Amino acid sequence: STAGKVIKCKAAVLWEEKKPFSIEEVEVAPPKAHEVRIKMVATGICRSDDHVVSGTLVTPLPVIAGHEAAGIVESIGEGVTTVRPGDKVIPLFTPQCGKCRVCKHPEGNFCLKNDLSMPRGTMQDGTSRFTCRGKPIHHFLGTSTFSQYTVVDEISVAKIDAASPLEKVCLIGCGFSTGYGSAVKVAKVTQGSTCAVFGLGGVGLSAIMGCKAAGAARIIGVDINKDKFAKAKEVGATECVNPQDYKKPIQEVLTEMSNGGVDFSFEVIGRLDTMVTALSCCQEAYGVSVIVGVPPDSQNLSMNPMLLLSGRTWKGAIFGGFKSKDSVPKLVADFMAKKFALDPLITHVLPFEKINEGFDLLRSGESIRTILTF
Amino acid sequence: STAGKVIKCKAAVLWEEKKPFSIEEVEVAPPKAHEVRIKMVATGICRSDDHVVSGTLVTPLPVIAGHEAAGIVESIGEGVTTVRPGDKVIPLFTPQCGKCRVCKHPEGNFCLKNDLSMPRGTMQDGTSRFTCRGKPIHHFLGTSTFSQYTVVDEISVAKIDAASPLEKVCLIGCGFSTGYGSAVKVAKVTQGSTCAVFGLGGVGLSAIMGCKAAGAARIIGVDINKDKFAKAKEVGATECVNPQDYKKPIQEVLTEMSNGGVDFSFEVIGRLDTMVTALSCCQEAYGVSVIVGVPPDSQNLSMNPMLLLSGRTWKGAIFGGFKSKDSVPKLVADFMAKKFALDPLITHVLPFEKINEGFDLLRSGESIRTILTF
Ligand SMILES: NC(=O)c1ccc[n+]([C@@H]2O[C@H](COP(=O)([O-])OP(=O)([O-])OC[C@H]3O[C@@H](n4cnc5c(N)[nH+]cnc54)[C@H](O)[C@@H]3O)[C@@H](O)[C@H]2O)c1
Ligand SMILES: NC(=O)c1ccc[n+]([C@@H]2O[C@H](COP(=O)([O-])OP(=O)([O-])OC[C@H]3O[C@@H](n4cnc5c(N)[nH+]cnc54)[C@H](O)[C@@H]3O)[C@@H](O)[C@H]2O)c1
Ligand SMILES: OCc1c(F)c(F)c(F)c(F)c1F
Ligand SMILES: OCc1c(F)c(F)c(F)c(F)c1F
Ligand SMILES: [Zn+2]
Ligand SMILES: [Zn+2]
Ligand SMILES: [Zn+2]
Ligand SMILES: [Zn+2]
Repeated sequence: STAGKVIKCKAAVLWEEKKPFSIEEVEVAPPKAHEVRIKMVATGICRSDDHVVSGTLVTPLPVIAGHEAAGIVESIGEGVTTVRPGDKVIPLFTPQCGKCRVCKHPEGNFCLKNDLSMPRGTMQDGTSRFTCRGKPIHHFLGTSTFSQYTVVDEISVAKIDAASPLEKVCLIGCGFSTGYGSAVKVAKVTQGSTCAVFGLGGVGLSAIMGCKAAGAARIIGVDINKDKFAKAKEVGATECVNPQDYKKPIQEVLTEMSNGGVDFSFEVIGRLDTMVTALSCCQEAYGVSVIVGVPPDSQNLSMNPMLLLSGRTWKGAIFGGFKSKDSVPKLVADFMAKKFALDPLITHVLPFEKINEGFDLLRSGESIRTILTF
Repeated sequence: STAGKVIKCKAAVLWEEKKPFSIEEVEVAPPKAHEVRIKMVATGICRSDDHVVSGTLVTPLPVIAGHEAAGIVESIGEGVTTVRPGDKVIPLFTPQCGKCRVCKHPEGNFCLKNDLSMPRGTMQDGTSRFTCRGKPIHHFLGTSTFSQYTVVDEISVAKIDAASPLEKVCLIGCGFSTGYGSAVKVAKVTQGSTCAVFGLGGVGLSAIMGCKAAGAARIIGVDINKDKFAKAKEVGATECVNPQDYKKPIQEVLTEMSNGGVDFSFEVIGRLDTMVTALSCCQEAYGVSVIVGVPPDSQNLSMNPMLLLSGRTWKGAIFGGFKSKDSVPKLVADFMAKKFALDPLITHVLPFEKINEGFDLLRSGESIRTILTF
C-alpha cells in the first residue's frame, strides 16, 4: 500500500519563467489531516497555466502548475469525510470551505481560503507536499494537477459520478464551467438577447454555449484569429468578427451591428484594452459586461466612468460564479445526462509526457483544449 | 392671456463659465407642437448645476440651467395629451419618449432622446425657445428651470398631484429620486446589509434614506466635511467617517469596519479617486458599487480589473434608474402618502432673485438643498 508513505512519481516542474516544463521525479508527501492525495487521470491545458509560464500571472516558483483536471483518490488524511479512496474527483482551484462569509452568501463563490488573490503556492497550512531534487516545490491554486499524484485540501476537491469519463469531465474543473457560468449565472443572459464574446478559446466557446443555452438570439464571436470562427459557429455563434478587418474600433462596429449596443458582452482574452472595448460595446443604459480573462500582473486599465454613469453594469468572476464543491458534481451529472457537450472543446489529446508539445499547440493558436493523459 | 404669445420674464442666464448667473429679462416663445410652457414655482440647486458653472460639465453656453424643479402648466402646444394648463408638473431632465429601445427595456431609463450624452442645448427639434438681449440662449437637459417660464418637450414633463407642495416636491425632479433610487432600484440594497455612502449632500442623504428604507443594518457615511455628519445620522447613517482623520486609505478603513468589505457602496461626489475607493471597499466576491457622482469632463480613471474578476459588480445610473415619466408621479404620490420625507434635505429657502447666494451656500459647504422660490 502507498497510504501513509511518500510517493515518488513524475510531475511537470516549472523551475523558471519562460522555459519548458521539466518532466521529472518528485516526492509527494502523504496527506495530513483534512487532505486528500489524488492519482491524476487527465488534465487540460488552460491559458491560465500558460500565464504562469509567461509571467502574466505571478505565483511563487518553482511550481507544479495545473488546475483543470480529474483523478482518483489514492488516500485521505485524518478527518476527511467528503471523499474516499477510489472515488473519482475534480480538484477545485477555487475552494469551497463552506464556513466563510463568501461561502455563506447566496451569490458569492470566491471563497476566502483561495490562493488566487495573493498566491502563496502552498497547502492551507502554509507548507508544501512536493520535493524535487531535494528542494521544496510550490503548489498552484491548491491543486497542482501537472503531476501523477497531487495532494489537496479537502475544501479543494469534489467527489463526482463514479461512471464519469475523466478525460472529458476534467474540463468542468476550469474552462467549461467558467465560460458557461459566466453567461448563465454571472451575466444571466436572457432569451432573445444579443451577446458578444471576445476570445474564442476554450473558455469563450463555453461562454457561447452558455449564451445559446440561455436562449440568446444573436451571439457575436470576436477574435483576431479567424481560424477560431468555424468552431465558434458550431457551438452557437451567429456571426464572427475579426477586429483586424475593420478600419473602426470594434466597439463601434459592434454597437452598429447591434443597433445601439449589445445586451451582454464577455471579455474572455485577458487584455486591458479588450476589457474596456467589451464594456463600451454593451448598450449604454442597460448593457452588462463580464470580465473573464486574466489581465497581466499589476497593470491598471484606463476608462471613462461615464460608460457606467449612463447605466452599464460591469462585473467579473472566477470559475463562472459557481460555488465550486456544490456545483462541480452537479455539472458532471448534467454532462452525463447530455445537458451540454464537452467534445467541441477538445481538439488534441496527448500523453502527459508531451505537455510541452501541448503548450506549443496552445501558443501557436492551433488548439482549443489539449487533454493530457497520465 | 399669455397663451400663444411670447412671454417676457425673469431668468438666470449663464453667459460664460465661472461667472455669476445674470438675473435679467428673457423672451420665452410659445410652445410648438408637442411642447409645454410651464410657469415655474420652485427649483432646487443641485451640484450638477454648479458643474455647468465650474466647467466640470460641458454644455453649450450661454444657457439657462436648472433641472430640479416644479411648476404649473401655462399652455400646451398642438398634440399634447399628458398635461393641461393649470396642472402641477415636474420637468424631466431624463426624458421618457416611450418609443426607443431603452424606454421599452424593463431596466433602462436613459432614454435615447436625452440631451446629456452629447448636449446640444436645444429642444427636441434642435431650436431654442429663449432669447436674451437679442441673442438665442441654450436650454439645459431639455428643462431650463432657472427661469420664471420654460418650454419643454412633452416627453420631458410629468403631471403630478394637484395638491402637491411644489416647494418640496421639486426635489423629486433630481436629488431625492436619484439618491433613493440608486439604493433601492439600481443597487437593490438588501435587508440586513452594510452600505457605505460617499458624499453627504442632498443626493447622498437620499441614498442613505433609500438604504434605510431597504432595511440595511449598517449605513456608513463618508465625507471630508464633518459638518455633514449630524444630518446623515438623522436620516439613517449608523456611523460616519472622515478620510482626513485616518493615516490609512479609507477603503482599508471601511474594509476593516465591515469585517472584509461592504455589501453596497455609493459614490455620490464626482471624483475619480472616490469612485475607485468606493468600488474597492465593497466585498471582493459579492459587493456592488454604484457611481452616482458626475466627474470632470473627459477624464479617465485608472483601476486594476482584479477588483472585478474576484466578483464585484460596478454600475452607475442617471436619475436613480427611474423611468422618469412613469416614476415621478408615483414618487410624488408616495411623498403625499408619507412614505418618505423631503424636509431633511432642505436647509435654505430663498427667493429666485438670490440664486447666486444659493450657489455660494452650496460651494461653501453650508447647505444641502436650497430651494429657490419664484
Ligand atoms: N475567470 C476565470 O475563472 C478564468 C478561468 C479560465 C480561464 N481564464 C482566462 O480566460 C482567458 C481565456 O482563456 P482560454 O480560453 O483558455 O484562452 P485561449 O485559448 O488563449 O483563448 C483566447 C483567445 O483570445 C484571442 N485573442 C487574443 N488577442 C485578441 C484580441 N486582441 N482580440 C480578440 N481576440 C483576441 C485568441 O486568438 C484566442 O482564441 C485567459 O486570460 C485565461 O487566463 C479565466
Ligand atoms: N447620477 C445622477 O443622476 C445625478 C443626480 C444628481 C446629482 N449627481 C451628482 O452627484 C454628486 C453629488 O450631488 P449633490 O449631493 O448635489 O452634491 P453636494 O451637495 O456637493 O455633496 C457632495 C458631498 O461630497 C463631499 N465630498 C467632497 N469631496 C469629498 C471626498 N474627497 N471624500 C468624501 N466626501 C467628499 C462634500 O463635502 C459634500 O458633502 C454631484 O457630482 C452631482 O453632479 C448625479
Ligand atoms: O483559469 C483559472 C484561473 C483564474 F481565473 C485566475 F484568476 C487565476 F489567477 C488563475 F491562476 C487561474 F488558473
Ligand atoms: O444632477 C443630474 C445630472 C446628471 F446626473 C448628469 F450626468 C448631468 F450631466 C447633468 F447635467 C445633470 F444635471
Ligand atoms: Zn469559504
Ligand atoms: Zn483555467
Ligand atoms: Zn426613449
Ligand atoms: Zn441634479
